[PDB]
Order: sequence, then C-alpha cells, then structure tokens
Amino acid sequence: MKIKIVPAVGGGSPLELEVAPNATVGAVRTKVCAMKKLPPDTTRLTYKGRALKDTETLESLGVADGDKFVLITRTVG
Repeated sequence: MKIKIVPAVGGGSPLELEVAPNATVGAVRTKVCAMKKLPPDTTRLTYKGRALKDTETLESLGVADGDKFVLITRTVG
C-alpha cells in the first residue's frame, strides 16, 4: 500500500507516502501537500486524467498498489 505523488513545482521531485485511496481524496491530497509543505488552498490532484474529490474512495474507479498521482500548485497570496 504505497503511493507516489510528483508535485508539478517546476522540476519538482516525487515523494513516497503511505495513504489509502479507498478513504478520501481530500485526505490523501492534504497528506501529500502537508508533507511537501504546500498551499492547500490552491492545490489540485489529477489521477488517470480524471479529477477526484467527493468520490471518497478510488476503488470504485480502479484502485491499484503503487499508483501515481499528479499534484499541482498555483502561486498566490
């Protein structure tokens, strides 16, 4: 049960963390964002070319061990 999220911070670096996609989208996105110390207010997540959030679980859409999610962050303030 491992997931790899690569932040799109202009040449950013991928980070490995332990999260469950069968729990909540916002929970996972917030967990990875915090680990990288990024702005949660202006942050999005894309999986399989699709944006999830209220979906809660990802198993219904197809959960896999060792998947990869894309983390985006905008510059604001």
